[PDB]
Amino acid sequence: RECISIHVGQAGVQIGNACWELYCLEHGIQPDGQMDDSFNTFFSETGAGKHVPRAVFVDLEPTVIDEVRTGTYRQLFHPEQLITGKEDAANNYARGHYTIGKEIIDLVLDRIRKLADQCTGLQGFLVFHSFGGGTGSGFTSLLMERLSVDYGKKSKLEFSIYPAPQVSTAVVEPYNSILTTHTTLEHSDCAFMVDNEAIYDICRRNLDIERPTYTNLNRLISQIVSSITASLRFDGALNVDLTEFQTNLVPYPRIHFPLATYAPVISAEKAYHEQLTVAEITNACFEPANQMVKCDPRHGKYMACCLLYRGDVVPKDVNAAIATIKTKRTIQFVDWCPTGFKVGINYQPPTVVPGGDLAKVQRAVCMLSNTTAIAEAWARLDHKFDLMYAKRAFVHWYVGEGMEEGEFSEAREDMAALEKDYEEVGA
Amino acid sequence: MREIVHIQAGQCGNQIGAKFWEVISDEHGIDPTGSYHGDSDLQLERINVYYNEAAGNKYVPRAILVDLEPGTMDSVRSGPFGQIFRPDNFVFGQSGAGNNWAKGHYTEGAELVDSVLDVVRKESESCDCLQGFQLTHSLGGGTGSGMGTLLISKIREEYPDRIMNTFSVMPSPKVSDTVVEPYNATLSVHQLVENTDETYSIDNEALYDICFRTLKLTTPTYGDLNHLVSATMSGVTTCLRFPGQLNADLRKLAVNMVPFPRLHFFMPGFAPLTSRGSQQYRALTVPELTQQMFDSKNMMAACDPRHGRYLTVAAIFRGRMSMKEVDEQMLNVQNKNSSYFVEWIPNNVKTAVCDIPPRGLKMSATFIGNSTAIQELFKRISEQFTAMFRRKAFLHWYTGEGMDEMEFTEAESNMNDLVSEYQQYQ
Amino acid sequence: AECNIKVMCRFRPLNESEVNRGDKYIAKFQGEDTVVIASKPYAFDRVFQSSTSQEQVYNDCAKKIVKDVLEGYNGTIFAYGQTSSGKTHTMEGKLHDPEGMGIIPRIVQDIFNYIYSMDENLEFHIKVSYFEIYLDKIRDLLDVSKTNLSVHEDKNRVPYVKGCTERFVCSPDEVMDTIDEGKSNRHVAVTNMNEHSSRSHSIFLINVKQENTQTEQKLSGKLYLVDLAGSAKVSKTGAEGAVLDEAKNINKSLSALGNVISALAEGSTYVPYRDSKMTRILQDSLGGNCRTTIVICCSPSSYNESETKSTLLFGQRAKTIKNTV
Ligand SMILES: Nc1nc2c(ncn2[C@@H]2O[C@H](COP(=O)(O)CP(=O)(O)OP(=O)(O)O)[C@@H](O)[C@H]2O)c(=O)[nH]1
Ligand SMILES: Nc1nc2c(ncn2[C@@H]2O[C@H](COP(=O)(O)OP(=O)(O)OP(=O)(O)O)[C@@H](O)[C@H]2O)c(=O)[nH]1
Ligand SMILES: Nc1ncnc2c1ncn2[C@@H]1O[C@H](COP(=O)(O)OP(=O)(O)OP(=O)(O)O)[C@@H](O)[C@H]1O
Repeated sequence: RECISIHVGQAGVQIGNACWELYCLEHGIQPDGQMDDSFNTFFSETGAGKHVPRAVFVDLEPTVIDEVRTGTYRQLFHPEQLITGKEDAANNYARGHYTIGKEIIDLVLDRIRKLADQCTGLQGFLVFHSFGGGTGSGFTSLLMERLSVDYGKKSKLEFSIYPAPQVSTAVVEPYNSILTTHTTLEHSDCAFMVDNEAIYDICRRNLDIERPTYTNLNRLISQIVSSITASLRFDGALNVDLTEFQTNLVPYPRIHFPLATYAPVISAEKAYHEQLTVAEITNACFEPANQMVKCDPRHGKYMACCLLYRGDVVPKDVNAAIATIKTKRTIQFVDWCPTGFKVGINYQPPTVVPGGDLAKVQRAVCMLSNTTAIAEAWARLDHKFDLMYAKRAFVHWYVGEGMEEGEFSEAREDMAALEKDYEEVGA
Repeated sequence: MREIVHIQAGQCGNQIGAKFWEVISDEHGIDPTGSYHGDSDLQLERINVYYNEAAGNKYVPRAILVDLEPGTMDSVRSGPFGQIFRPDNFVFGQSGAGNNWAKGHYTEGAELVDSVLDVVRKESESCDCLQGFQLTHSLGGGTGSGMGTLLISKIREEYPDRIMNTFSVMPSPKVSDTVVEPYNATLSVHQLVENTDETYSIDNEALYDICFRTLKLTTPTYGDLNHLVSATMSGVTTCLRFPGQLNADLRKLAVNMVPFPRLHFFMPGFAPLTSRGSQQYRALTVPELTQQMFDSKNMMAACDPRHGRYLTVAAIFRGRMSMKEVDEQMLNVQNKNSSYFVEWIPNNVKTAVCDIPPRGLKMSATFIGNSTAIQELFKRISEQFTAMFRRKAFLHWYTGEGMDEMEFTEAESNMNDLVSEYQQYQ
Repeated sequence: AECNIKVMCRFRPLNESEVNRGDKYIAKFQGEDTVVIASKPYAFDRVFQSSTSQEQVYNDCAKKIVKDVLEGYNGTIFAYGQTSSGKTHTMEGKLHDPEGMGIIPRIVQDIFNYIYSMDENLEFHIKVSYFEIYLDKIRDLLDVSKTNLSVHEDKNRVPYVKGCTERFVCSPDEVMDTIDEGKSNRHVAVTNMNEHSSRSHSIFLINVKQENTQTEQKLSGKLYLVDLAGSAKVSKTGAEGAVLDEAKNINKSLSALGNVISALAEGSTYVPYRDSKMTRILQDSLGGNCRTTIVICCSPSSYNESETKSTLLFGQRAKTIKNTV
């Protein structure tokens, strides 16, 4: 029972650097590389008294790889695993997918293949990236296409960062997203999306961080992606493996776009004053402003929901919690799945980083929910894409790489088909 | 790893380039001789991007200086950081251009281009992977406007895939220190618009207005203006020079800033800029920095941005700061001034950040803007060129080097096409 | 004073690479004016089927264009479409075969026949040039020494090329020999989608000057025959290496042409011909005193249906444009 966690782009490598410290603190692994089965999923055992993680950080520019090498987690990671390119993607899907990718995918595929051959209990892969930029779109699509053609049946967990409605970091983000999603629709088994302004607001209103940073944003994301696999890592009363996220949450082979959220989020002084029980966290996770994506769930319906709890929590109280949540009529479930709840529990409680913003909580829950609220976000993305497409804005960079307007039109009509499928299944 | 080739042409070009080398050497902690005495390992981590390693722990810059008189070379060699430059790179002729584009592009340019081409080829071969060619020149005068344009054309022919970046100073009607300056500008813009990928348009009167308004200096010389432009020249190149939470190289900012190949004439800016006596009475927080970035008077161009509309802008910050504050500041900036941003783009703003600010400042930023307001500065130079050209004034010197009036007519048509292109998207 | 730019559409037979894969012939013809693809009508001036011969296509396309360009106006004939659409087979064809020869030798033969039929008093002077685009540089195919050419504005600010070997011709045999030499000097590459893939836009210009000794009347005409490359899909082609660098220039040129066409269709103020030199050369063609003709080639296979639709709607945008003739 293992799974390999690969990272692409500045967002991916920063999330990896922010999360592997949490993993090593959870498993008791010091940064030097030394202190039975709990760490076997993400860390190997190299000879005697030494570990190495099952991960690769790949990026075209070297500005992230050299600082990762010269940081503080130097002796923990393999020196050769940190793959570095030679040229900048420059927020260009075509440049990240075609010119610069082709000279390093030959090494990357061989490296993942040889490090997977020694493994035997690999359940799947999880890829960290961001379609809002160039590297995390182009190189991710390039690798996932030739990984799906080779393995195919093995599971792939996509973790992407998407732009806010009113805020955007780049200017070619809708072009990058609409281009890469045309390939992500068929090869990605399931893809969790995160919005920047939602995760800025979640630490503003609750955690009381007036001036947060990307490290503070990535800490709770690392907590989420560690809590989903905490069931595999540690024993539980009702364990859920990685195949549950494929089987239960993907009712159709192309409708595989769930939203994500977490609870409780609380500062140190507020933790001692607020009580921790299942009821308030269950009410807060379904709260619309508490989600990690700026979408209104009230406008749509929940197609499916998997609750994963951590800490000393009995089954009875969570059963009562989901019962009263079902009787609550503020939310609305679709008629095609009345039994739309999948509850699971792990005994190992959440951990806290020394000096981190998060506080010690006796119990926690992560809520990945499949719903139709993302249809509005996709329609918004297509609407803002069409305004620039009509004027042919930022098209000369793409066509000067090797592409044309044909695959732009195919991306547009594929997004239209996605909207058609979502409005059809939401009826 | 992503090395940069530096080339300097003309009097003002080599002056601002020397100041750029001085300030970045001070930031990296490089002695005037060439030895390293820095405190942070990050300075040495990316010293190879500009400086070549030499014996005795010495570092020599990858700089090319080319001038059509020995006086500029003597001055920059006698400057504070003149000895650090390579003696081999001091290529120069004997006779000056005399403020003639034709002499710089045909007669002496042809004689010196073969001398500089192998030198830039050797410097390109020395590094592992050239990223782009950064150049500094002046549309005014003959030397820069001819020789830098010819050098750009030959390097574009030799490397049609690499980035071509230029920090070009251009004239103004209120301050014009040359009689042949509209002619030189009209001839040089025809070559700049077709060959160069990126272009930062700088105006002297804009820097003078800056030094009057916010610096409040009593005796502003060219040294202050060199330090002013060197700040933005370092701000654009900080992303590849140091790590950052959201890095944006030259190609990364170019892809966001260049929506079409011709509309690549930017409007650089930098802040904070304040007097030494008024530093205590200012809060350096990011909202008061961001308002100064988008202030109309703070830009380094004489054009009024409120009279036009921004095609796209980019803000590269330096120093530890909150990404939420940067995001919400850019949000309210693009929202409250929606009339001054084009509606046919959802987000006209790019953001980047570096984690190591300049010495002596805790936070800083640079603004790079492409807007329709540059059409004013283009059309005033265009009509100034036309008024002199319509009676064939100041052309008997140009005809001596085999230059024809059809070339001037083609340049005028190119200027008309460029200003109409900028007027189309307004 | 005002004349619509004439648009023609052609569908070709299915190729060996398409029939063996099992591509369906989705092209459906409803008369000559309109063509239907998946219940989507598209109206043009004349639609040609797979069975239409080279002579039939030439007589329908460029028969009266010879009269128009000889009268005093300008003529520009050029092709558009995707890869493996048949642009080379339409325009170049088989030079040795009288039946399989394309449009360009037939045009020269018609010009010479008209000159022979016309009386001897009207003196003619024909001069040809042949060049192409590679690495964003204009290569003159008639001389190997030159690697880049410049485009300069004439007296009335019409752009045209300079420095090319303007070969003054008198008989058709030397014209055909020069065309064969240019074709031999043309660079071609082998790909999965096409063997003799034309990886560059080839321009063939014929300046015909004429003067009447009796009336002392002079007339000049620039005849452009431009065979453009097809928009190559990277997934379908499997392009890697120098073919990618060729595709960069090809896609830049066709994207600039499409931007010009969209600007002219929507009625933009500036009409950016300056996006590329390939767009600058056709300034007089698209917005001058020229009676332009454009042919779009479409593959009837279901595999290339998306780019077929893109070419059809591109022709629809191009049809509404009017020139200032
Ligand atoms: N901001 C600065 N501007 C300068 C400086 N020196 C000159 N200039 C301005 O640039 C204008 C023309 O630039 P140059 O001095 O380089 C004339 P150039 O050397 O290219 O030709 P020749 O000297 O005739 O060989 C000039 O009229 C000034 O307005 C300077 O040191 N700093
Ligand atoms: N939430 C979050 N998003 C991030 C973080 N870092 C980067 N991003 C997002 O990533 C997007 C761009 O991704 P990339 O393509 O990898 O950008 P890059 O690494 O600089 O690549 P180049 O500019 O081409 O060199 C930006 O728009 C950001 O919104 C982060 O730390 N947290
Ligand atoms: N209309 C047609 N009728 C018969 N055969 C054709 C036709 N079009 C193409 N072919 C066949 O296809 C072969 C190659 O096609 P061709 O070179 O014309 O393609 P193309 O689409 O013009 O190419 P490119 O995109 O490289 O310019 C020709 O030799 C001929 O065998």
